[PDB]
Amino acid sequence: ATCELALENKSLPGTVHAYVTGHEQGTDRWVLLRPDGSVYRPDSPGAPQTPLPVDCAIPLKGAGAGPVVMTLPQMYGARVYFVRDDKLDFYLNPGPSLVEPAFATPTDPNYGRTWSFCEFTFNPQQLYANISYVDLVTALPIGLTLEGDSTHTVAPLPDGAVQRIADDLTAQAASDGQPWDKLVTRGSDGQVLRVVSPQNLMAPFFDRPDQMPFRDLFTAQIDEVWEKYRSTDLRIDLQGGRGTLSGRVSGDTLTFEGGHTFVKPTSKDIFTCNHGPFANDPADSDDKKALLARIAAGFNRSIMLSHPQQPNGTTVADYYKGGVTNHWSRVVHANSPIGYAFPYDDVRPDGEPDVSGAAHDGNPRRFTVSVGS
Ligand SMILES: OC[C@H]1O[C@@H](O[C@@H]2[C@H](O)[C@H](O[C@@H]3[C@H](O)[C@H](O)O[C@H](CO)[C@H]3O)O[C@H](CO)[C@H]2O)[C@@H](O)[C@@H](O)[C@@H]1O
Ligand SMILES: OC[C@H]1O[C@@H](O[C@@H]2[C@H](O)[C@H](O[C@@H]3[C@H](O)[C@H](O)O[C@H](CO)[C@H]3O)O[C@H](CO)[C@H]2O)[C@@H](O)[C@@H](O)[C@@H]1O
Repeated sequence: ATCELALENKSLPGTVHAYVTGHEQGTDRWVLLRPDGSVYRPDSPGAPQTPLPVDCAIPLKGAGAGPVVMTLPQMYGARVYFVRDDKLDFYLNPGPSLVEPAFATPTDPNYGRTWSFCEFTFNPQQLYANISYVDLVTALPIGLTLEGDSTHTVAPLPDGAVQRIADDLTAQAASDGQPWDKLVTRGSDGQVLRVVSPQNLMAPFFDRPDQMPFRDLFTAQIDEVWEKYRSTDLRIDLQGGRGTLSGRVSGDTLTFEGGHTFVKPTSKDIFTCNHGPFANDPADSDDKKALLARIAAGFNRSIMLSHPQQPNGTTVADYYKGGVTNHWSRVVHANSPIGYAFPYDDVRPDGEPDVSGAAHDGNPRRFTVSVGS
C-alpha cells in the first residue's frame, strides 16, 4: 500500500522546503520524493560529492495555507527534512549513497542553514515515525500527526525551544566548564540553528580520545558508581515481568546474575550508549541487552548512586540531579513536551508515561509532518 504524506508550515513566514528521503522498500535504493509527487531514485553518480541531479526540495505552501499532500510510497530509513529559506544540498556518492546534510559537522554545506528532519519508516507492517532529540534539536522543530487506525500526534519542540536549550546548555557550560555551549550551532547572524547532543560533538574526536569534549565529565561519577556496587548490589529490573537481576562490580566488571558483564564505562559510553559496556552486540542475550539499556539510561540520568534498584521505583524527578549528568538530556527534556533526548531514554519505570516521540500506525492513511505552530 501507499500512505498520504502531508507537509505543512503552520506559521513560519516565507518559504520552507521539505525533503523526503528514504530507502525504497525491497530494493534498498535511495529514493527522494519530488515536488511533483513522483519518486526520484538516483543512479550511482560518476564521482563522490555529486550534487543531487534532481531538485527534490518540496516547496511548502505558505504558513497556514495548508499542507502539500503527496503520495508517500513505502520506504525505510526515511526522513522528512525541512529547511528554511534555502534549500538543502544533498549529494550522491558512488552506490548510489545519498550524502545527507551533516547537522553536526561545521564544514557541511547545510551547517549554516536552518534545517531539521524527523525519521520515519513506512513498510507493509506500519508507518513508524519518530520525533527524537537523541542527536539534535533545531530551530525548525517538527511535529507530526499519523492518521490511520488511530490518530497519533507528537508535539514538536515549542517555538523557541532550541534557543532555550542552547541558553540552558551555555549556562550549564558556564557553571561546570564543560563544552555544553559548543553543542550549539549558530550562523553569522546570531540565531541558534541547532543544538546537538554531546556524542555528536564527541565523535569527531573518537580517534583522539585525549581531546574528546566531555571525555572526563562522568569519570569521577563512574568511579563512584563502580565503587558503590563493589560493596552492594545493583538491582536492575528488566521489566516486562522479566524480573530484576542483581549486579556487583568485581574489579572493573559490573557482573549480573546470568554472567552479564559490563566493563567500567566512560563518559563517551554514557553519551553514545553504544561503546564500552553499552556497545551493541548481537551476541548479547535479551537480558544483557535489557541490562545494558537500563544501566546506560541510569548513568545518563545519574541515578546509579541514588537508586540501587532501577528503573522501577525511580521517577523522572530522580533524573539529572547534580552537576555531573547528561545535561543535554536534562535540558532537552526541560524544553520539550515529548520525545527522547538520549539513546536509552526509552528506559522508563513501569507505570511512568511513554514519552517517546514515536508515532506509528499499522494502516497509515495520512502522515502529517509540520513545522511552525
Ligand atoms: O538522527 C541523526 C542520526 O541519523 C542516523 O540515521 C538514522 C538511522 O540510519 C536510521 O536507521 C534505523 C535503524 O537503525 C535501522 O536501520 O532500521 C530502521 C528502519 O528503517 C532505520 O530507520 O534511519 C533513520 C531514518 O529513518 C536515520 O535518520 C545516522 O545517520 C546517524 O549518523 C545520525 O547521527
Ligand atoms: O533517535 C536518533 C536515532 O535514530 C535511530 O533510529 C530510529 C529507530 O531505530 C526506529 O526503529 C523503528 C521501530 O523500533 C519499530 O519497531 O520498527 C520500525 C520499523 O517497522 C522502525 O522504524 O525507527 C526510526 C525511524 O525509522 C529510526 O530513526 C538510530 O538509527 C540512531 O542512530 C539515531 O541516533
